[PDB]
Amino acid sequence: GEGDTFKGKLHVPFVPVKAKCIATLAPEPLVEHKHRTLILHLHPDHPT
Amino acid sequence: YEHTAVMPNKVGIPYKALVERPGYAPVHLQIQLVNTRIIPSTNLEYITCKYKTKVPSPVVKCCGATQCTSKPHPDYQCQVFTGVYPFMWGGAYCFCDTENTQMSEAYVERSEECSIDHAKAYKVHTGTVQAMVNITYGSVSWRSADVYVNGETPAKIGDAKLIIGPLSSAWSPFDNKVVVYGHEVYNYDFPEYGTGKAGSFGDLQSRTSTSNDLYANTNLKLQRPQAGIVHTPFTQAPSGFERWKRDKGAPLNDVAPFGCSIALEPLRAENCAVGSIPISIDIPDAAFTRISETPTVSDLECKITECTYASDFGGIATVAYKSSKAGNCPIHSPSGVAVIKENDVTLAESGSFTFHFSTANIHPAFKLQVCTSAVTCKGDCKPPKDHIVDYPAQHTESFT
Amino acid sequence: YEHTAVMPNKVGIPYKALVERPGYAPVHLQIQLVNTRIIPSTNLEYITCKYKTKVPSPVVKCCGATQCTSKPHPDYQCQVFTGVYPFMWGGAYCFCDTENTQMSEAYVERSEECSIDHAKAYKVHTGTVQAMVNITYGSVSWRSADVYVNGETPAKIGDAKLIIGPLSSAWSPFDNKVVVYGHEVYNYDFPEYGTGKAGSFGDLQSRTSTSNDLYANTNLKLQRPQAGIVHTPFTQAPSGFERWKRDKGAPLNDVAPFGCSIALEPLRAENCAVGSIPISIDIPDAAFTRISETPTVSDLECKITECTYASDFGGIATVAYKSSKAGNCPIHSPSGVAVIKENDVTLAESGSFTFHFSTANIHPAFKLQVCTSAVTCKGDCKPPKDHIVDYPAQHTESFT
Repeated sequence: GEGDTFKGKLHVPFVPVKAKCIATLAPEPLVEHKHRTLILHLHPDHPT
Repeated sequence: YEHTAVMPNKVGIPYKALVERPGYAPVHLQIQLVNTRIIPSTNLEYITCKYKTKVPSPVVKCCGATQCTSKPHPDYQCQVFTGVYPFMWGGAYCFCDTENTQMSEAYVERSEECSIDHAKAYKVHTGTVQAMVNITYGSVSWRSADVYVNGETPAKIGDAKLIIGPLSSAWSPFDNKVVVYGHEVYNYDFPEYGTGKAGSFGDLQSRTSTSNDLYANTNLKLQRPQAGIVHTPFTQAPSGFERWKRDKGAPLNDVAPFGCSIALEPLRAENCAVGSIPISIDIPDAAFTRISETPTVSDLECKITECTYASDFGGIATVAYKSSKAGNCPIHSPSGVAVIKENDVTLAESGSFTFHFSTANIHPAFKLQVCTSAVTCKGDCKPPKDHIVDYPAQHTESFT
Repeated sequence: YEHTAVMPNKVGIPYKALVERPGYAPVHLQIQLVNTRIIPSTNLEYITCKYKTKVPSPVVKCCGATQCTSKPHPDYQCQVFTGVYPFMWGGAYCFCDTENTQMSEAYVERSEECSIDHAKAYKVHTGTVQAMVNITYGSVSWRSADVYVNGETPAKIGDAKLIIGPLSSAWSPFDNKVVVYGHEVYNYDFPEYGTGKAGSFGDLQSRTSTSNDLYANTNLKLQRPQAGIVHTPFTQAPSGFERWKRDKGAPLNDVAPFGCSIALEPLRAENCAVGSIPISIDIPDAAFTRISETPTVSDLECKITECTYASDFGGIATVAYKSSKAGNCPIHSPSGVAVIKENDVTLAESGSFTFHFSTANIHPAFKLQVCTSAVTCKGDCKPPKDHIVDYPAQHTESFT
């Protein structure tokens, strides 16, 4: 409208905040030790 | 008295030092560094986040062009298009066929997400490091002190007086340019304020979250509406903060050497084990006891039971004490070959007691000082078999 | 349009260069920087001010001693006196002559005036330079704006855009440690936090004006009350902050070289003339005019009348012009040998027109750029009569 921009600041109902989400947890690795070397077996279910 | 001594900058190790002030019985001191926060000086540069292209309602004149006004909004783009013929749910609404013009405009505004999701840029100065020293000397056995690192600030904690530092190495994992994103800190090189290129990092830069003015080089571009439909088709580079949000490198929390640690804080660098600290401590004179009162423990003998060439307390040894009186007496090996787990041992009249120890040397030829009585526990050690524990409880390896 | 050129870092003297854009008439330029703020980064170490020995009401037990306790107040000094016999307007206060004891106490707090007058210590980082810059070009403006010195940040008012710096010299007049007192800055080396020896500077140190914790090493010792009179006499060293308030050295604003001044501000050292500034400017193409419209000038010659070998504009020289047109004509001297008082001149056919200038050389041999034409103004000059006057503007002193 060419007349004028009225007031009327409208609050945004759903603002972003920092909440806590439940994140996944990768399956426990299998530790396999050697001399000065750490062989680590892995088998994830999702790319980690 | 003023036991000046340089000790390695580590967390899990007692600095068992003896105070041999003549005229009184020597006393042992234990020093451990619980915290090694660095806290370098910082200065906020600006804040970046994903932007929102707030498009105001366009103004359409049915017959006759309209010159635009250069608004002071950041990256405000304005253009007027000719040959428009908008249909809007009730058919067309301008009876002219050619003089109809739409004025469209747009500008960049910080998103609501900038409040809680926003990167931070900083410049790093030298700063000054602090530490949490734990003192266990004489009979106090407990003292929690937070101290600085400058070689000038004393620590008159309880009754003991301590001076620590300055640190021998000025190493800092933080570089000149650091970027903080919520919880992770990246040593990225943000260019400068007001110079961000579109699409790259810092496409829009704001001095503070509350700063009204900002700088948004986003290469925003308007385009003509097609087929006469009232909208403001704008083409722009994708949000430069969304980029590098999926392409950020490994965090400084996992590339900093010497096993440093960082947190949501003044940006300290906890437990950066590196270098040595010139500790000088003035103990209270009250805790000293006259040399003539302590028992004489001469004519002693030392021999090991078993020793292992291991990171753990792998050494067990027995001493044939030959004392005069009965009481407590602290023990220590001045040589760095081995470390002693025990702090003080009660002696009966010519008793015999065990001690635990650790050493990195196959044949430990180390003196043992027991209330002014030297003895060498020459012996041999045995190789361990397991390769999995925490980092050592001795860790003073030398030639062997 | 991308005119990149280095300029002296001096505040009072403009740098009126002439941009020679091919295919267009040259556009006169003029850049003068009215401010050369340094703005080094700061970090508060502690606040200092004269103490107040706040004595609590003493406690008097009429018959029997009373051991005192160590209260956590800073420098809490307590003693118990014996054998007193206090009179207090209603006769003797206690019947006992020997069992009556007085346990006075005293502790130090920062004085009330510490909220206003208080020395402030600091540590300095590199900081960020800043300038206020004043521009004119062609005939179009007297626009001026606030700008950074880092070689990445542009600044805009009007259509022209420019980038300046970084400074050729990293000279920071502030020392590593500085002290601020009201409006005068002293580069005094405050010792460390919590180590101020009594009587000297920093006798009382607080981490901030609101900090409830403080350090006060003032040698406060209590004294026996005189003549059975109820009072708490204490032996106290003179206020450390009062000292060095009567014998402080010269403030840094009076000993900083290159004529620099400070302020109750982010603590910049403005007008610190040193080094050079690599300024670059992108004049908007709108202000340019095609070379086919301006007057050409022909068969011209130069002739000075009275040149004075002096700091101000004492040289006067007349020129004769065969122009193709009436109109304005930019004038500039590419050589440093002279600087021209008059920015640009107005022409008509076959006229002769005069300008003012200054120079450092006995025999000034400089060429004149009279809107895309050259002429040599040879001549001689004479030294001035009044030696000391106002800061010079000729800025061309070299072998002569």
